[PDB]
Amino acid sequence: EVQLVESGPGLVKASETLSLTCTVSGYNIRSNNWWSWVRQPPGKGLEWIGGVYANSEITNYNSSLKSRVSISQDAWRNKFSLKLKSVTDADTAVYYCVRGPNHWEYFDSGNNEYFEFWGQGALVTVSSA
Amino acid sequence: NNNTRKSIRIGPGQAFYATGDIIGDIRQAHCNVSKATWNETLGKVVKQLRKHF
Amino acid sequence: SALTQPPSVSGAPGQRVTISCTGENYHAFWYQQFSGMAPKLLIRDNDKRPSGVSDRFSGSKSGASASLTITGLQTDDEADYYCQSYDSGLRSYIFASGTRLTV
Ligand SMILES: *[C@@H]1O[C@H](CO)[C@@H](O[C@@H]2O[C@H](CO)[C@@H](O[C@@H]3O[C@H](CO[C@H]4O[C@H](CO)[C@@H](O)[C@H](O)[C@@H]4O)[C@@H](O)[C@H](O[C@H]4O[C@H](CO)[C@@H](O)[C@H](O)[C@@H]4O[C@H]4O[C@H](CO)[C@@H](O)[C@H](O)[C@@H]4O[C@H]4O[C@H](CO)[C@@H](O)[C@H](O)[C@@H]4O)[C@@H]3O)[C@H](O)[C@H]2NC(C)=O)[C@H](O)[C@H]1NC(C)=O
Ligand SMILES: *[C@@H]1O[C@H](CO)[C@@H](O[C@@H]2O[C@H](CO)[C@@H](O[C@@H]3O[C@H](CO)[C@@H](O)[C@H](O[C@H]4O[C@H](CO)[C@@H](O)[C@H](O)[C@@H]4O)[C@@H]3O)[C@H](O)[C@H]2NC(C)=O)[C@H](O)[C@H]1NC(C)=O
Ligand SMILES: *[C@@H]1O[C@H](CO)[C@@H](O)[C@H](O)[C@H]1NC(C)=O
Ligand SMILES: *[C@@H]1O[C@H](CO)[C@@H](O)[C@H](O)[C@H]1NC(C)=O
Repeated sequence: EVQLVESGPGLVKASETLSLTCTVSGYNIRSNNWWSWVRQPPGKGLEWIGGVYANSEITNYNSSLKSRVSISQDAWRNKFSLKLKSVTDADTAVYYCVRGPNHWEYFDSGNNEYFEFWGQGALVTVSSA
Repeated sequence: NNNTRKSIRIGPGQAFYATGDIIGDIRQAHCNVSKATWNETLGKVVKQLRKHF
Repeated sequence: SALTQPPSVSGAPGQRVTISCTGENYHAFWYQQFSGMAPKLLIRDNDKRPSGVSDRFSGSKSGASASLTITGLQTDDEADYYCQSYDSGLRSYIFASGTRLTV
């Protein structure tokens, strides 16, 4: 029963880090599933970043762009907390946050973790002007 | 489950090793058993124990 | 390595059309996307159709490709469609670009 509401700065300027937090509602932030992000720049596909694995310190990233990000997971408030480092104007997109498949034992699905709950999506455009 | 240690301090030189967070979801703790084995083995107990009853 | 999809499709209503993907040894997942609306998972676990989606969708995996069929095309299905799957590029889900249904 997840309903992910997100809210970022609204308009970031170039070479300044932006941050978004996806408020989780109707569901705890401890269910053995991956808590991850994704972006959809107009045109190219649903480029993905990585997740946090509900409240551990364990992560995987998107080497397809690089290892800039350092996402955290602060619970007890149901925050989700992305952080993007060293942004240029090429990073503009619309950002979605999504959880995993809710495994039973910590890693049941070897490597599937398909993205099944896309909450709302939020967009931020990065520019010097 | 997969818990975490937190080190309270309760005096000069005394650390109390309390639990921190539970990482994951609360499944139960269990110990299975075979079932064809436990049925056979319980069937060897009755054959021997009939010798006294 | 990376996957690739036909850029576009077309077909009149009341039709049986399949959207096909390239290729691995893993499964594949299909996502729809309305214009201006957040994407939603539509087919997972090659067939294993989730709850709340139309029964008119049905996936299947071939020797090295997977395609999903749809019966009775309707205007509300003009959305894009994405082929999603992992690869052994060491990491990094390598789902291809989508194809938009045109009626
Ligand atoms: C001691 O003995 C006991 C038993 O005697 C041992 O415990 C057994 O352990 C088994 C494996 O560890 C376990 O099997 C699992 O059962 C799960 C139970 O599901 C519950 O919910 C469903 C509702 O959907 C009920 O119908 C069911 O009765 C249960 O109440 C299953 O959910 C598991 O199946 C999943 O994994 C298998 C294999 O991976 C898949 O074939 C299957 O389709 C399921 O796949 C889902 O989960 C994977 C995990 O990542 C996803 O990748 C996948 O996409 C699916 O996820 C979606 O679908 C599920 C719904 O199925 C949904 O919830 C999820 O959010 C996603 O949408 C698995 O089969 C036995 O149940 C368990 N027995 C008991 C009694 O607990 C114990 O291990 C023994 N001791 C030791 C030390 O070993
Ligand atoms: C049982 O209840 C207790 C409270 O009665 C609860 O303890 C709370 O734990 C959380 C998380 O451990 C604490 O939240 C902290 O809040 C402070 C101030 O808001 C932050 O500075 C902390 O964050 C730091 O660390 C994060 C990770 O590096 C950073 O993201 C962050 O920027 C900070 O560096 C943290 O969020 C909270 O303070 C306590 N409660 C009290 C009263 O102090 C506990 O979690 C409950 N049990 C369980 C199992 O949750
Ligand atoms: C117990 O666990 C061992 C671990 O390898 C496994 O080989 C064995 O089949 C298990 N037996 C039962 C009855 O659970
Ligand atoms: C298994 O247990 C049942 C329980 O009464 C018993 O009747 C049956 O004989 C057992 N099986 C064998 C092979 O002894």
